[PDB]
Amino acid sequence: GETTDGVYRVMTRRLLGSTQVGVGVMQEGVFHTMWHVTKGAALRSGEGRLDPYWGDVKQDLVSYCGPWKLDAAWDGLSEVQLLAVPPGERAKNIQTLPGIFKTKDGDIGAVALDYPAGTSGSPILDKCGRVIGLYGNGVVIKNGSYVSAITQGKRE
Amino acid sequence: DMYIERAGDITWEKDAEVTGNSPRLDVALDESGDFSLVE
Ligand SMILES: COc1cncc(-c2ccccc2C(=O)Nc2cnn(C)c2)c1
Repeated sequence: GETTDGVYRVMTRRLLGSTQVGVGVMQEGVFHTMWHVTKGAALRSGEGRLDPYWGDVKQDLVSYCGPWKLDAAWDGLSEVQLLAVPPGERAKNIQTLPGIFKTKDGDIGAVALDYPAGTSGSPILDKCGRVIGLYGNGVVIKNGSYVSAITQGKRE
Repeated sequence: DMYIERAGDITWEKDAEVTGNSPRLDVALDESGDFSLVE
């Protein structure tokens, strides 16, 4: 199927019509998405099959066809862009200054942008276009809006 | 059954819409990969 680098929609035909369950990143022949999008199931790309290669429910990440390739990190200072791919809508870049999730094991960047759940897996980019993490795993604040972590894997 | 469809190139866009705030939140991450607010 298609193995060109870029952002992709993750669709399903199990429910009514064609439904977008999430988004992913194809880089160096490896497809990267969030675990809650596919639950580790195999994917189709045209007539080709993509098999899971690595995954972890606690990190909420999964890679297909090879190991996790994305290793860029938020510098902790600069604005970033969420390349939002909402269901039935065109890919759109939204620039924001990340906040921070403070945890017992360290700080993580966080993006306060609200999108449908089917947008999970959209990449967050630095000024050089490098993917510093994926959007879609976070928390609901007092306001009712979602604040997502900048979730990044480890390039082994 | 799940399938993928290309949606675009991964590039930084100059003069993109700038929005969203930068909240500092104390959070906890459980074994199931769910974040929760600590207060
Ligand atoms: C329908 O109302 C919502 C309620 N809660 C969250 C969302 C949401 C919004 C933006 C991006 C991702 C999500 C989301 O569902 N994230 C997620 C993380 N782990 N799981 C299992 C689901 C939506």
